[PDB]
Amino acid sequence: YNKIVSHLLVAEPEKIYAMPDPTVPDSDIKALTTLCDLADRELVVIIGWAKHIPGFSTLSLADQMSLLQSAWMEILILGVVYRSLSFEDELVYADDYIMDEDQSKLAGLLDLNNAILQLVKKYKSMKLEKEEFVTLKAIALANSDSMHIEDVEAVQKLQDVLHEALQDYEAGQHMEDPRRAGKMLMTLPLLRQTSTKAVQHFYNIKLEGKVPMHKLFLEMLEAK
Amino acid sequence: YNKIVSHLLVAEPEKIYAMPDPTVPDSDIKALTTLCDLADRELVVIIGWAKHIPGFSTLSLADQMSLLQSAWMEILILGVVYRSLSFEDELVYADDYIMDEDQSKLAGLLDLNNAILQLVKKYKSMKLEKEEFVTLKAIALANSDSMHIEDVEAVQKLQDVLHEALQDYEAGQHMEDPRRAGKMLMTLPLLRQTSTKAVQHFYNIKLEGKVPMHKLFLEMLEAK
Ligand SMILES: CC(c1ccc(O)cc1)c1ccc(O)cc1
Ligand SMILES: CC(c1ccc(O)cc1)c1ccc(O)cc1
Repeated sequence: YNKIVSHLLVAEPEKIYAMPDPTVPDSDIKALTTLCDLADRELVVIIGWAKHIPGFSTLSLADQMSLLQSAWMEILILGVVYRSLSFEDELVYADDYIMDEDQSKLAGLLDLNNAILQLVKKYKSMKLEKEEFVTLKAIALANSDSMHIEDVEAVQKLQDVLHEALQDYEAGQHMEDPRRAGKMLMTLPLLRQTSTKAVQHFYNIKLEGKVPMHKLFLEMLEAK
Repeated sequence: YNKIVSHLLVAEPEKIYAMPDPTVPDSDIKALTTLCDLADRELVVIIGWAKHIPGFSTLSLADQMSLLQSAWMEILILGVVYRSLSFEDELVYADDYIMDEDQSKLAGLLDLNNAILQLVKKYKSMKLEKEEFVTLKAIALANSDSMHIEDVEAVQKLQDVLHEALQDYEAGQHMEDPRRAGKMLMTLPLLRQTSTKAVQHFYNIKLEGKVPMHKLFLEMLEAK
């Protein structure tokens, strides 16, 4: 089928471990530290992945940064959503960090994780494929609505290249549902809503000053 | 062309006036009172409009209410966006209530209105048509992601009926851009983001207790 889709598949990064500190007693502070630490190392891996997206690295450095600073949380959330598709009421942040409802309550994340679980429920019934996940991830990046884009036309062309790939993939692979591509695009609003709430939540955590955060994660929180 | 699109066009409600009280001195409280008063009367008109959407009134009353309680602010915002397309850096809440940048600052709405203006900018370059506006309004309602839907399959069928109409309209009317339907769907995330921020903002205003609000507007704020 589609080459952009095959290319995004081979560019998909390897999963990384959360590695919660086994010597630290369980608390909300430990869980939030673990999660922000994981997100920080995933953000490095995300920056490297985006350079494989056709056309992304030919944008100016400021434009590459604007897109990432708008989309980082959507990309992170789509990741845990996809890793969670075969589970039931659990969120697979990492193979060694799977959160159930009780752990979400203790971390103060019950409402945010419930919204992530709603994204999971929708993608399960739609039988979301890996091919579709990596394409939506790239589209989320290109369609992130940064207020600060220099070359608007070039960003809009990146959006069109990825949308075409999604259309081409669905036309060849899902002839039983000629509207599957649009259904996939219609999942993006709930992803944007959940990411908007998540960024504000962790920005509040940053202001309370009880959870240490690393440099890149703080940079992504401050850009917003 | 498409009958659903023609039907939504004739079902479009008449514009109403904001009628700011000419005896009241200008303040943030007056502007916010005017805006919430307008929104309250528009919400009544929106409930009546939705009964014209094919299939909507055959949903149970609880399901009709769930969709409206999720989408009300998106529908309101899409309205002012569309009324503003021929203007420059101004938001046409009503023919007698057009807000420029200075008035937004004084009302404490500078950041929210700037995001609404970003929606306007995108739809201007895309040359959004009235046919496309009324269809996206209906799709926003059907795709509002309520957590409380009883008949999930029936809501999903409503989504498919409206998506089909958008696809059919664009295929016949915009043969020069075979991906215009998807481009239109890809504007929905920024609309959902802006509405999420707007609801939280006016919920905070409700808690401060200095701006009187009417019954329906309060009901829509409390459901969230
Ligand atoms: C930012 C963090 C997060 C945790 C719980 C939320 O409800 C929202 C966000 C996170 C970390 C690593 C990921 O792979 C994905 C998300
Ligand atoms: C809720 C109110 C509003 C004002 C300013 C905002 O930035 C966001 C929302 C509003 C009232 C009437 C409308 O037709 C549309 C919106």
